[PDB]
Amino acid sequence: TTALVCDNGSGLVKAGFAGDDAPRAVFPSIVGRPRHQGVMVGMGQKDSYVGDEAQSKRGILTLKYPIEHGIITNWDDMEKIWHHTFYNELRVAPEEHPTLLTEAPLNPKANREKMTQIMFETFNVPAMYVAIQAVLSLYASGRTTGIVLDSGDGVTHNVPIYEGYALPHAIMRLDLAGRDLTDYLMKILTERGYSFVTTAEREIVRDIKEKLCYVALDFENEMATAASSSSLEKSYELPDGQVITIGNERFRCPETLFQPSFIGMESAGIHETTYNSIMKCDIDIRKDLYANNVMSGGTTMYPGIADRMQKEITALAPSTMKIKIIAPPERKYSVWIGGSILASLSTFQQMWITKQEYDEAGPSIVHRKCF
Amino acid sequence: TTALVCDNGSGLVKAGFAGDDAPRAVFPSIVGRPRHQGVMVGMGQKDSYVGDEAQSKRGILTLKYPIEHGIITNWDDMEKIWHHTFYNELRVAPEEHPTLLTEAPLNPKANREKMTQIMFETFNVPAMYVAIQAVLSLYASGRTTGIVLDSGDGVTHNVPIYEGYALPHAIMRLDLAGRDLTDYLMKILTERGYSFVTTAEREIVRDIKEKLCYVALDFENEMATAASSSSLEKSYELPDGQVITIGNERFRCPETLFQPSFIGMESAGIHETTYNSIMKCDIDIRKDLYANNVMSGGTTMYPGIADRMQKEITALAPSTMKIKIIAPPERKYSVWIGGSILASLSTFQQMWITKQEYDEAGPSIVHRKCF
Amino acid sequence: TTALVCDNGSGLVKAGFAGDDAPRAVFPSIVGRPRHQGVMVGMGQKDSYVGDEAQSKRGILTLKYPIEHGIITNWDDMEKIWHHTFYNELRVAPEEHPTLLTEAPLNPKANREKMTQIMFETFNVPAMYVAIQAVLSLYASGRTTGIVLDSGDGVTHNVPIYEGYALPHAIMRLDLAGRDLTDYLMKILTERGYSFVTTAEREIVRDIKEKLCYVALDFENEMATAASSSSLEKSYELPDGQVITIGNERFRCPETLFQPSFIGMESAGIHETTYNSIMKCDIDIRKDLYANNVMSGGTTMYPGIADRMQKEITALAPSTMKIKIIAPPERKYSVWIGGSILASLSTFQQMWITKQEYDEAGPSIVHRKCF
Amino acid sequence: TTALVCDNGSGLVKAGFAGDDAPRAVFPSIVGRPRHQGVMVGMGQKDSYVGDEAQSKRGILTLKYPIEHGIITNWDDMEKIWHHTFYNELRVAPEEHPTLLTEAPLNPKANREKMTQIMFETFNVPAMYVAIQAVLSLYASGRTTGIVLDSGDGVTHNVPIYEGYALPHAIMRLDLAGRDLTDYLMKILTERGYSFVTTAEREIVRDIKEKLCYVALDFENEMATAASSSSLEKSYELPDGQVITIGNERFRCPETLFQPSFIGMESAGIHETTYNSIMKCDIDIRKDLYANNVMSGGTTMYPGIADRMQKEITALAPSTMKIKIIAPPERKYSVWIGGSILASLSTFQQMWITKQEYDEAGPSIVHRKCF
Amino acid sequence: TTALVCDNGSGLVKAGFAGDDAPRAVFPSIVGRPRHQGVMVGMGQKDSYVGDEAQSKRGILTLKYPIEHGIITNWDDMEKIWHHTFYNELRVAPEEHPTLLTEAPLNPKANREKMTQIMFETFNVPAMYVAIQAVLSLYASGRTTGIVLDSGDGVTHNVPIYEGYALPHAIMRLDLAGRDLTDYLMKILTERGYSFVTTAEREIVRDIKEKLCYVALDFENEMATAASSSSLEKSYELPDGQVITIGNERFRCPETLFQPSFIGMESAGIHETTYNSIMKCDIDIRKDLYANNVMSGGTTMYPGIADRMQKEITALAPSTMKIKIIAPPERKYSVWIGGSILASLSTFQQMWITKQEYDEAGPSIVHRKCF
Ligand SMILES: C/C1=C\CC[C@H](C)OC(=O)C[C@H](c2ccc(O)cc2)NC(=O)[C@@H](Cc2c[nH]c3ccccc23)N(C)C(=O)[C@H](CCCCN)NC(=O)[C@@H](C)C1
Ligand SMILES: Nc1ncnc2c1ncn2[C@@H]1O[C@H](COP(=O)(O)OP(=O)(O)O)[C@@H](O)[C@H]1O
Ligand SMILES: Nc1ncnc2c1ncn2[C@@H]1O[C@H](COP(=O)(O)OP(=O)(O)O)[C@@H](O)[C@H]1O
Ligand SMILES: Nc1ncnc2c1ncn2[C@@H]1O[C@H](COP(=O)(O)OP(=O)(O)O)[C@@H](O)[C@H]1O
Ligand SMILES: Nc1ncnc2c1ncn2[C@@H]1O[C@H](COP(=O)(O)OP(=O)(O)O)[C@@H](O)[C@H]1O
Ligand SMILES: Nc1ncnc2c1ncn2[C@@H]1O[C@H](COP(=O)(O)OP(=O)(O)O)[C@@H](O)[C@H]1O
Ligand SMILES: [Mg+2]
Ligand SMILES: [Mg+2]
Ligand SMILES: [Mg+2]
Ligand SMILES: [Mg+2]
Ligand SMILES: [Mg+2]
Repeated sequence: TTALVCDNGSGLVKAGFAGDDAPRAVFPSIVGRPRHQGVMVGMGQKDSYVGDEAQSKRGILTLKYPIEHGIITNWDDMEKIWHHTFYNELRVAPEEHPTLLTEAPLNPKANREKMTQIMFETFNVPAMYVAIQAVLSLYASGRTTGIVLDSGDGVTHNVPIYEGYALPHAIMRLDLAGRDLTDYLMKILTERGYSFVTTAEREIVRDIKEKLCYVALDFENEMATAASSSSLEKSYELPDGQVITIGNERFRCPETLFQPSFIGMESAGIHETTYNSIMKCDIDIRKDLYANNVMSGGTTMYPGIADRMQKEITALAPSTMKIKIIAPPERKYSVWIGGSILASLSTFQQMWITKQEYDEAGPSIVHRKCF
Repeated sequence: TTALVCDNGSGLVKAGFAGDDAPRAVFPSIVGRPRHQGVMVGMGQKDSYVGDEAQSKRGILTLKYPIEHGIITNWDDMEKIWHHTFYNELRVAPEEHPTLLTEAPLNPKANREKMTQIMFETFNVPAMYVAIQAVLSLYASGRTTGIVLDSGDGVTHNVPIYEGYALPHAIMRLDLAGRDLTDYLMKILTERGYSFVTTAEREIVRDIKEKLCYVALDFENEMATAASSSSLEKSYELPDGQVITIGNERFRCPETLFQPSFIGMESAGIHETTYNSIMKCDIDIRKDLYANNVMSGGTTMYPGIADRMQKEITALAPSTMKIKIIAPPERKYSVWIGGSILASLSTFQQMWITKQEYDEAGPSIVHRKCF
Repeated sequence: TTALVCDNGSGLVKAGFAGDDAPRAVFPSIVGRPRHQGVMVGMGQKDSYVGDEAQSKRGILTLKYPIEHGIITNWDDMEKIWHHTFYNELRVAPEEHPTLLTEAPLNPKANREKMTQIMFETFNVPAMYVAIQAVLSLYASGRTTGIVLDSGDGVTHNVPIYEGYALPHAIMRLDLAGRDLTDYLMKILTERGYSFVTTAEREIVRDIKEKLCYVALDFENEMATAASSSSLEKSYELPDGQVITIGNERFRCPETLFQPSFIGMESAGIHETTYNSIMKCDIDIRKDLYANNVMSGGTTMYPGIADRMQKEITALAPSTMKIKIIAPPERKYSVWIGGSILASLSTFQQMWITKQEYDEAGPSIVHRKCF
Repeated sequence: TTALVCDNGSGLVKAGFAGDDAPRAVFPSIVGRPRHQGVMVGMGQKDSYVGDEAQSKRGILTLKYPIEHGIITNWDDMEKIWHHTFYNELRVAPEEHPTLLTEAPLNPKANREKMTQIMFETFNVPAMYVAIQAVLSLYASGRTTGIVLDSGDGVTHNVPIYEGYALPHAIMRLDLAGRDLTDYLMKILTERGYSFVTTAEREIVRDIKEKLCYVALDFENEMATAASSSSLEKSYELPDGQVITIGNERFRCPETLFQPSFIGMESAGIHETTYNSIMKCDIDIRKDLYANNVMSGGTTMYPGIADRMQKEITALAPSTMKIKIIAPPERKYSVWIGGSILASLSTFQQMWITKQEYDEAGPSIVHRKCF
Repeated sequence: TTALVCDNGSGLVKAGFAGDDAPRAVFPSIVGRPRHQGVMVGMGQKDSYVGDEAQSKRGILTLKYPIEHGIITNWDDMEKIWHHTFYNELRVAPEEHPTLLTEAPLNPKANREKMTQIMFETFNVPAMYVAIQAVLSLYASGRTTGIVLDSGDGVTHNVPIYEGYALPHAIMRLDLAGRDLTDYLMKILTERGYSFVTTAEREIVRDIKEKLCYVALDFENEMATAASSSSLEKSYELPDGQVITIGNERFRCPETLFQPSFIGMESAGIHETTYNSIMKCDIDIRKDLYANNVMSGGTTMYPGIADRMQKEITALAPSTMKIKIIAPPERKYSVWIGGSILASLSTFQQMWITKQEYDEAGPSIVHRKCF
């Protein structure tokens, strides 16, 4: 009846209905299991906990993420998350509405084929479609031309779009994402003697990162300042009441996005990746892509990311070029919003894969580009 | 028919039926034998006396405790106690009801294996189960999360439980218990010239301890006060009418629980043991364990123990943490009560070791964790 | 057939049959011999006289007591007494009934071994047993707990018994007895010019003591009163019609029992001896022993002994203790009665030393404690 | 003059001079203090005992380890150990030779900064350097490529090295180490009724572990065998002459290294940790790392560890890959030996931090990577 | 000037000067008073007699011991003994030398406080110290490690010492001592008809014990032998020329030390007490304590005590343990000798309580442990 929109982002499930300006259900993409004992099956105990349950009880659970680098590998856990998304969070049977899913570009074909099989055989979804997140993000901004840099939990990717058309030969993908920034920070923090090694401890570091980190406009000068100025340090209170101090780690973590070599990657930084995607595009397109660099995704939340990227692109770009970073306060939900918008358009209504077409055509249909 | 509950606590047998809010049979875990002469077997004399008999006639008997540090070592005497518990105190044949027994954690495997053999071969018990006392105590409070400090006659132990799950790597056990506090007091009292050296005299000191001792909130200031203030002294009338005066011994005895070094132990005090058990638990669990420290067992009867423990944990705990000591007027019977509750639950009804399963499986079955 | 009971008390033989509530034969334990001439063996004259004969003819006989301080030393005279007890007084052959004898505690082993040899070799007694008098006295009262103070002619002794058991480490024995009280009075009376130096004269003093003496409740005040009040004096008529006056000697004689130093002893008085025996007993026993101090034996006949002992024990005892003196009108025969009772019990019937066991085991059997 | 090499390993100090093929001074990293009384300061008594003294007198001392999980926390005790290492064991003044120290990777920066301050301000060391143990261990083997698994007393760590270069993004660290294996065994042994709770008792368990434990090649089959076969049990004689029997505990203890969940950890087993470190390395490096897995450190002493690790890596590794475990009889001293070798090289002679450079540069110099 | 050493042992005063290898003054701790008459104060008569006077005139005196179970209760008599020790036996004014006193462990605090008050207020002693006898005895042997069993007249005690340190939690005290052995023998001897009931008679029994008793290596076999062999009997000549025969009483008396139940005690025998004190000590200490069991005190004079104790400890000890009894010919004076040694050491010279410190600090100073 109303298209259902579900962004199976790494680390976070965002879902709601088309026409809604926000997801209704927002919870971690986490499935947890008991760590220290078995399940008291003859008593009030469960085999697994999901999303908010997984977080509330995280101190006794081993937590797993079914999605790694944007690819679903743990299909059983992925179904558990969907099972709750549909029946406990949105509380809607799948048989009632068509569903729009999202995906990072350049994944295994199997990832689409398996999501499709599940949505038609485990959940009886009337029709479905799987969209690229960068495209939806641009729909959310309302522009037809620009380059979208979606930097999430598992994948960072750049998809230039011009006058509504994709420029696929220029799509670039990095493995570096929020999951790695968290892991890097866990390692950085051992320098101050704070050792976080368990899964729940990983979740704490993630929370620290989210509240304390920022992007230095000038890393070296910020670091030189940090070396002597105590004004850089901030305290953080841990769940058990202990208090720790975070210093230059507040900006050394996100710096990884500009310098991937910090974690051993040969990868381009986000400002080099963006630049190269633009350079792979036609000379008469480049002007507009520089003019409209569009940010989206949770890692773009670090304060100052917009200014640092403006500086870096400007430095790489021709001196007579106008460079602008577009970074609305709603970047975190850009994909979800784009989903809601697209799902409600009369043009999109013609692109759905119905169950009947799927059953007759088979899995190859998921690679259909109807438009 | 009705599960029978029997807490074979060191120094005291507490038994009754499931569904009863109190034990029906409460008597000392003591077997006595004549000290000065043989048994007039051709006349009205016995070889041994048990429980109340052992106490009423204690002046002519050598008394023994079959349980040391929570471990049954004198199996013949243990059977004599059970023989009376079933046939003279509760006056029920074992063949009529299933029986729930209790145990301290981390004992020899043999202790469970031997109790089981006796309950199926000497007493024909239809089915049985042996539970950990800390767990039962938490059932009695009705909470699912908290740390239970059971401090009895032979063992003091700490078992953290979270959301119904055990956290076994954090179980801590101390040897210090009520039996040692009594022995320490017997030694302290020689300072005033009161020498208690026989077994019956030990029982008198135990009675003195029970009526006069308290926990100083501040040991050093209480002691400094005691040094000059006569208001600290209390009289006690001995069974033969002689009267003695007890001074600072009233609080020096229980202080041992906070300072085990007084009796030569390297052991943590009860407030350090509790704290460390909490620190061995996951950071996202610790908050609730601090919030709910649950006391149980006879040594927690000393007036003021709740306030002294509150002070000590608070001092060790983070300053932003909420610490609360839970110490109901019924702590002495918490294990028994938990026994009654568990025994009546439909979940527990599935966990019993039946005689038939025992006979086929053998003794290894006692280590079964059905739940 | 019927056990024969014979109490070979110093100075007096009391014998009868088990089941009889009184001895049938009561006569002095005295053997006399002619003093002034030889025996007219060719005429109607005897070599010796026994018991009543010894008393009726005492003015011409030297009289001897075969028992000194409870120990038989003159075995030939002891046999003469037994010879008459069996054949002239009870008129029963020893071969017809088993015999129960009595003894003071802590005597030479030989005393039991010799009585046994005589009873199996001179008198053909089927079986025998030698009992402690304090024990029999307690049987006579019917109590199982109490301390018995048997004060007879040759020995005074204290045997605490608790719940039917002996407490042998607390048995105390004094040499002071009725024989000494008589000798002391003979010496006191020389003060009034009445000199009694022969054996028959000793018997007269014994008779005077028996009729005139009493225990002062308060010796010093009684003596101070006696110093000026003629109401204290009593007359006594001697066998030859002469009349003498006895004054404060009436209470100075029995006072010796409270003050043994009057006759040169280091010994405890009877109230100190009783007290110390109780103090040597376990603290949880002492309460009952104070509650039941049981008197027996001929020296307890002095009027007022019960009240004086009540005063003295009360003074030594704790102020919150209940002290009671048990002193029935039948104290003089308590041992004999206890003998009759024990002899008739089915438990006692198993404890007898038979002649056959004696002949095979030898004399060591007399120290058997069958019970 | 000659570089001094000192491996401040947790639980054991190994020191000697560069060029020496073995440490000269090997003693426990233990500082002990009197447990039952104060120090008789006016007599022949000490405040503390160190190393061998701490062990010889351990029955009266509380013993402490200044190093926990590879981190020095008790700096005063650490200086006492160094004080003896230099003046009593090696008997060399620090002013005479430069010193090479060792460290686990990923520690607090402060650990290096504090060791440096002590070595320049308390001990006047001419120059110093602090090396990573895994690196030294590889120098000891003589290889330039391989992965080193150093498993000691407080830390287990994996540092892949390729063609002389570190691959730091793949360094993995576990908390599980010999100290935990000992604690686990102390808990396992309560099953047989052997309770070790004091510090000296901990040292006994450590000795038991060292002589009796081995790694099962197949844990489940070894355990199933142990269940019925008495050939598994071994006796051990305790210091006081008592004898105890150890059964399957001989292999259940070291099994923890393959299954850390036995002690509540979420940690990878040693064979998973090694495997993952290799997988984090470049695909063209992995082949050599599989070929050369190098073991070092005291926990690798358990007999059979080499074969069990060979089995586990082989199972995880590709089937066409050659996997080899390198485990020389000298693994226990690999770090010390590597120290001696490096210290004598002409390349290393250029890397020393001199006192003068330290005084001018300050503590940040300890993080210098001169090479 | 020279420390004075005075061992106020129960029943015997041993005193001399530090540096002397023997006491100069050795006499009974006895105060006697006239028994049969008053004091002829207008003639050559005294109110009391002390020590040797008390013994020479014992037949007319009641003798008292001011010390019972190691505790001074008759303070007036204690001063009379000290009065003679200082002025008639050593003939030294107390004002001239500092004095070292001895004490049994675990006495009333008052015993030290009162001895101190007397030594500073009745006798003007410059300085004093009160030492534990077990400690001094070990000084006399010259060992620093061993367990000392001091068995004297009123108290038997066991104080383990390791490497010069006390292990106070393992101090054990028995009431059984030489005074009880004497009383038991007085009771045993009534079996042969020898009744000793006065105080002087007690002294005779003490002399008999000292010359005739021995410890059976094997009590039951010695007793079985004694039952038929006349070679066991020995004669003894009494002060009045009468001769008595002592048989198995020669070994039944000292047997009490191994079997305290003979006199009604629940107490451990001396070999059980020693064993338990060792078992209460740390496992790494026990080996040396078994190796060095040190005997001291007058009751260890019975011939054969060393061999019987060797047998008993060996039987209780582990079979691989080396057990040795140390029992020099000088055991009787070990405490005195240790006193002389300690008193002369430069370390001890710092531990004295001076009169000035006492006057300012008050009685609590007597519990000072300066060392
Ligand atoms: C915030 C946080 C910890 C800090 C607690 C407190 C507020 O601060 C300190 O006290 C710092 C203080 C400090 C000590 C010394 C110094 O030279 C400089 C610093 N660190 C230590 O003791 C460290 C030591 C440690 C253990 N393995 C490590 C691995 C790498 C680095 C350090 C460690 N230790 C006990 C923890 O990290 C523990 C447990 C880790 C192992 C679990 N298997 N971890 C936590 O609780 C988590 C939530 C992290
Ligand atoms: N303010 C913030 N700063 C840094 N990281 C953030 C912030 N907010 C969210 N994140 C990170 O973004 C990721 C989730 O955001 P999102 O892009 O929605 O993930 P996904 O699209 O994979 O669901 C997490 O890694 C989270 O820590
Ligand atoms: N009010 C009290 N104060 C101190 N100790 C007490 C008190 N009441 C009981 N106890 C002690 O508690 C012990 C018995 O209590 P309990 O915990 O039930 O023992 P158990 O569980 O071993 O049977 C005894 O050591 C007893 O002296
Ligand atoms: N009423 C009395 N007052 C004082 N003494 C008495 C009295 N009656 C008996 N006796 C004394 O008691 C002794 C005999 O009593 P008894 O106890 O039966 O002696 P035994 O038990 O030795 O045969 C004699 O010494 C006698 O004088
Ligand atoms: N044969 C062995 N088996 C098991 N553990 C051992 C063995 N030898 C030594 N160990 C353990 O190794 C640790 C000390 O070795 P080492 O690696 O040198 O420690 P560190 O490097 O921390 O000084 C201790 O925990 C010790 O018990
Ligand atoms: N050879 C011996 N055999 C048995 N007992 C002895 C011997 N010598 C002395 N005694 C006993 O030892 C006690 C006195 O010795 P001692 O230990 O010096 O006493 P104290 O230390 O109390 O002064 C007395 O009880 C005495 O009888
Ligand atoms: Mg996303
Ligand atoms: Mg209990
Ligand atoms: Mg009588
Ligand atoms: Mg190491
Ligand atoms: Mg002595």
